[PDB]
Amino acid sequence: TKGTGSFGKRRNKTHTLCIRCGRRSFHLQKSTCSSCGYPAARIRKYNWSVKAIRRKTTGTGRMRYMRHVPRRFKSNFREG
Amino acid sequence: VKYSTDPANPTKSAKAMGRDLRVHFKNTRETAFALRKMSLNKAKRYLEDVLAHKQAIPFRRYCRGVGRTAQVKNRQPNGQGRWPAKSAKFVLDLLKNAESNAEVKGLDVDALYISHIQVNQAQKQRRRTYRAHGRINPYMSNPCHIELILSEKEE
Amino acid sequence: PSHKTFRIKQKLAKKQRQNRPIPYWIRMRTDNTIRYNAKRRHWRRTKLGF
Amino acid sequence: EVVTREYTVNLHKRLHGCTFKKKAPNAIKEIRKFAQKAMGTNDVRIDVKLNKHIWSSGIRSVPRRVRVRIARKRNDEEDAKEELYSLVTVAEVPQEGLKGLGTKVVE
Amino acid sequence: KKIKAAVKKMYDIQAKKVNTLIRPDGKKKAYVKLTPDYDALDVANKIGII
Amino acid sequence: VSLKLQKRLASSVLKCGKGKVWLDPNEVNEISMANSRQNIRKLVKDGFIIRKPQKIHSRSRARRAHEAKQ
RNA sequence: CGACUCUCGGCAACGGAUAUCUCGGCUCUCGCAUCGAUGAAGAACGUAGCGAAAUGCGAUACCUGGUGUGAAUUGCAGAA
RNA sequence: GGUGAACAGCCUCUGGCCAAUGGAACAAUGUAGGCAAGGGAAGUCGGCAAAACGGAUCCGUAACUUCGGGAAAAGGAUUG
RNA sequence: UAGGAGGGCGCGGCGGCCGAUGCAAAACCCGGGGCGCGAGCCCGGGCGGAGCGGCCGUCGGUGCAGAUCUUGGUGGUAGUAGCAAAUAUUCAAAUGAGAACUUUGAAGGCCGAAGAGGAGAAAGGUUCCAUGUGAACGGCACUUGCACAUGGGUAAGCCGA
Ligand SMILES: [Mg+2]
Ligand SMILES: [Mg+2]
Ligand SMILES: [Mg+2]
Ligand SMILES: [Mg+2]
Ligand SMILES: [Mg+2]
Ligand SMILES: [Mg+2]
Ligand SMILES: [Mg+2]
Ligand SMILES: [Mg+2]
Ligand SMILES: [Mg+2]
Ligand SMILES: [Mg+2]
Ligand SMILES: [Mg+2]
Ligand SMILES: [Mg+2]
Ligand SMILES: [Mg+2]
Ligand SMILES: [Mg+2]
Ligand SMILES: [Mg+2]
Ligand SMILES: [Mg+2]
Ligand SMILES: [Mg+2]
Ligand SMILES: [Mg+2]
Ligand SMILES: [Mg+2]
Ligand SMILES: [Mg+2]
Ligand SMILES: [Mg+2]
Ligand SMILES: [Mg+2]
Ligand SMILES: [Mg+2]
Ligand SMILES: [Mg+2]
Repeated sequence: TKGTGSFGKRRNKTHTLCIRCGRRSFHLQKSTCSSCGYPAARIRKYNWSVKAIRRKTTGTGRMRYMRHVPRRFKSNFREG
Repeated sequence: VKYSTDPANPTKSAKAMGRDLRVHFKNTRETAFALRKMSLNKAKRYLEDVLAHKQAIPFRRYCRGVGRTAQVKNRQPNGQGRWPAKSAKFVLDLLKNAESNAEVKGLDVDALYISHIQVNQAQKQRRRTYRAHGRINPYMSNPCHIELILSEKEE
Repeated sequence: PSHKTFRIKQKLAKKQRQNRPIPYWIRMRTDNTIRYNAKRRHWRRTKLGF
Repeated sequence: EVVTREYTVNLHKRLHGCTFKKKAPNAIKEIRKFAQKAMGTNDVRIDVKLNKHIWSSGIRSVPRRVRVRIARKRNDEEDAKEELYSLVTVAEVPQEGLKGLGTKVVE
Repeated sequence: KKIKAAVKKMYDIQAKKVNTLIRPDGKKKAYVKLTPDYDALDVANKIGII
Repeated sequence: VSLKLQKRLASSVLKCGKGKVWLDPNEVNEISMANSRQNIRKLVKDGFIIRKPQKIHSRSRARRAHEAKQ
């Protein structure tokens, strides 16, 4: 039936780990990530969910590069 | 650390406490209420004779459903009583601990008696159980704090 | 499964090293709040989902 | 007082009506209860050969009379409850059968 | 190939055969069998293992 | 004394089933202090651990039934 | 007399309200304009003598160099 | 492995278990399973449920029929 | 009653005024004494251990018994319904503070090979193995464990990809 009889057959994966976003949302058959839109060039982001815009906006990561840009702005991009 | 009822005389009394004891509060309330004002030695004898299923602890306040027995006709005529083994055993551990404290002070153990015995609910411990139509329900124990005070009898 | 991709083995390694109760000594560092490890995972309770 | 006596346990009358999946366990319970009544000791130890004898015919048929010997002996254990116990074992039966065999006392 | 080359440059020996496996905790572990010219006891005591 | 490490390691060495290993009750001390397959093999060679004989399934009534069918 | 039921009063529980706080939030105002093929945001894995997370950092990996300050770090141990 | 037409059921060997909370008692009412004198559907909306038949060998097998079926029809006998 | 208006009580600030405060403030409790028709207010006692009031003006997220109100807690219910399919357990011994549940041995039964046996694909992710264990968990129990802690473990020219 539906329900107990039918939840036993969950055995395959629709989604595996996406490579651009690291979430478990890469639709396999369709070959596209359902969260970062991947492999599309641009990222999937919509304004009907500002919450999902903030969860993955700029600022929630390491900022390995731009965190130094303010400091480099001060002292006017100087090289000695 | 200080109990509900202080002894008549503090120098001639020993006290024992147990907090967060994992035993049914209702059973140990009825045990204490059966044991209050007995002598220490008759309390040890009685309470072991209960643990060994030979003589009964009457159930009076929390008794709806407790079946009847003949071993309790002496103190409760309608004959309603049980034999709480786990609770009687915990209370025996505290009785021995208070007899030990009374020996350490130096009272006549043979003259000791249960001055003040109190059972008092504690924080309920939680665990989840599973019911038809996928509904999960609380499955929670009612542990008790048990305190007692043995005081030497005086003429 | 017995035939697992190297990516999934790579991430199982890290989700393994992320299971230990917090060290005994952190608890005495100055002005400290970390009490127990609130990010435990158990193999039977909370599936990684990946 | 230590003492060894040969009894005959009429087991049909003590196991009558018992549920099949329980006639042999109730046979062992009745052997212990019978040793308790006979020799007043609360602690009865049943020999493995008495067990094997009772259990040999299934769970739902047990011998009807079991000639046992109960040996009340000293509890030599320095830690102990009782000062004495009883050790019941299977007993040799004469060829003439249980005809007229009462309770005897062994030398 | 790199494991045998390094085991030669360091420790000045050679490996007749190397086996590798990535242990579940995450790092790789390599079993370097010495050609029976060299003695593993001798190398283990030249570096201090046993 | 738990010997669940020694019923295994013995069904494996004696190449039997865990219901065929026999560990003598009297020397559970030495069996327990035996802690390896090597030590299980010295115990087997020293006679403490035995293969029990296979339960008998004799076809003698089958043979008599046929020898009365011919 | 006593048990039970209701109750009053004292203490002890159960529980986390109320009171006092607050390296937080919210609002208003102001100053500057600075990401990316010279590889960015994000993701992943590693990285500490004893760390899991958070915080850093990239096989030079809770950092290297400079410069300023001028004697520490610190849960512990250790070269100093 | 045995019986059997048989990978049916029923018992056994290799291998695996006795894990399903235990003690006492035999009251109603239950749930699962049986048996009943005389009668055999009178119960009931309704033969619902249960009983009766059931393997195999030998004989016999009607109306009807698309001439293939009906058909294991029906009715009998034997079984160690 | 619906409804209207007037005068007041109370809460939290702001501008002023009057002060209380480690000889004990706020808050909270009382079978304490009062005041008011009433909202409420004043004092005593206690715990409490650092801040608080009263008056005039002025403002606002200001007054709770209801909304199958939101959140949190706690009762009776109630030691009650109940722990019941898969045939089955028993006796000595040992360890242990404690044994129906651990381990050994003897027995008795079950799966009966389209198995309750031996291996895998998927999926899980260290559950695998050893040593130990205060709690919690193992819907009874435990010396026990798939639980907790510390360590160990996965080797390929031929099996795969
Ligand atoms: Mg399918
Ligand atoms: Mg699909
Ligand atoms: Mg009832
Ligand atoms: Mg469900
Ligand atoms: Mg599951
Ligand atoms: Mg390899
Ligand atoms: Mg045949
Ligand atoms: Mg068959
Ligand atoms: Mg009839
Ligand atoms: Mg009819
Ligand atoms: Mg009618
Ligand atoms: Mg009719
Ligand atoms: Mg009709
Ligand atoms: Mg029918
Ligand atoms: Mg017809
Ligand atoms: Mg409002
Ligand atoms: Mg406000
Ligand atoms: Mg209200
Ligand atoms: Mg009940
Ligand atoms: Mg049920
Ligand atoms: Mg097949
Ligand atoms: Mg299997
Ligand atoms: Mg339990
Ligand atoms: Mg295991």
